Amino acid sequence: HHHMFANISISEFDPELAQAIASEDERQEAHIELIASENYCSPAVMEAQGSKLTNKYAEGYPGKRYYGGCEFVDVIEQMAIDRAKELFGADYANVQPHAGSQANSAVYLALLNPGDTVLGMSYNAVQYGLNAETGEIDYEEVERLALEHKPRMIVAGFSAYSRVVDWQRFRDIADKVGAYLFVDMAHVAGLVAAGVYPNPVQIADVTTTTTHKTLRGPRSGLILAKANEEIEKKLQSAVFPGNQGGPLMHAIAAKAICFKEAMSDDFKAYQQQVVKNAQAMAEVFIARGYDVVSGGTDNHLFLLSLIKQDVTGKDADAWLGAAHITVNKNSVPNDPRSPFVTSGIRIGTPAVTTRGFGEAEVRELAGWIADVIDSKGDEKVIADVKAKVEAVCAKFPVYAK
Repeated sequence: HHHMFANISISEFDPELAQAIASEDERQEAHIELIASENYCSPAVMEAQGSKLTNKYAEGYPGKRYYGGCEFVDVIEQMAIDRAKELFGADYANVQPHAGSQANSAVYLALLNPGDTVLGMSYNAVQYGLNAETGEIDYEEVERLALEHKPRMIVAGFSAYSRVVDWQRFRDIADKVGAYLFVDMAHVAGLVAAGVYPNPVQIADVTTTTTHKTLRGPRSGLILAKANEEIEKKLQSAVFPGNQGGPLMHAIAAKAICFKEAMSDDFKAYQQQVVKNAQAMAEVFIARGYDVVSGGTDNHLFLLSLIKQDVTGKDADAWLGAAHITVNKNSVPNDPRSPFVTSGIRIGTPAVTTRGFGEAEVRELAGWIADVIDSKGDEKVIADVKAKVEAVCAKFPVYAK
């Protein structure tokens, strides 16, 4: 004899782990998290990840699997695909990528060859960048580079860009040289899904995204594309068997949940407060004598510049983290400090907006941040900001007990 499965929780079986899980959750409850790529996903999303779908091995694609018995995981994968399509108005969707990496990689695997040329931002790679003049994209510097290098793929997609990416300008630049236009909207996808930000899905030939971050789903990857018989065939094969074995059906059910969520009016209202909270904070920092790259934001993040303050990005990271405010050091256009030191921080409001922070809460939070950095990380300043932070976090819990 050996035991059968009962209803044995992690607490009853593994108190060492259950204590560590609990410390993390309280740390998460008692910390303001302003890392632009971070969110808290719903109890329903977590329920799908916790489902018994982890027990199905479904090697392949729906209706054309390798092993049988996939009558209902076919419906679940197809539901996620169709919801993805309806959400972003795509004609193709692959919901099997385990992560954003596995989705981006499969785009390159399906569209490029040994030593092709790619034009992207900081295989034969060529860079393009931001006119520090504008703090925005130098579309003429992208223009001339494609004509001069004739890449087979221009890549558009950014992790610290606070303005609207001109997807259409990128399209005709990639049409003049015949390149592929591949867009990674991982950071703005939630904003795109609610309609608060222009949609590259119909423009580019292939668009990928994380399902977490602004999309507020599970940690996973997704691929979309405009209709294209030959391309759709490649993306299929590059995912599986090019990069992956079987999909994680429980994360695929979690994707379907989150896509349905992102279709809601409540989700549009959430993304609209996400934007107004970021705009609010940028106004406070400007009014407090700070610089914001490109002068403000149109989305959920911005870069706070620290040059005028003579503080490094690493230093400001640590001080704020010690006050239970969480950011990351980020380099600014033409940053005169090294990439491991930087002259800025990246601040995003998706997470604080999710636990119900409004404009009044984030304007104060920005004041507390400016209090810490101005003081050059003074201990008494950090002590007071920590206590203020821990109390507003208690007043705005993420998940309801």
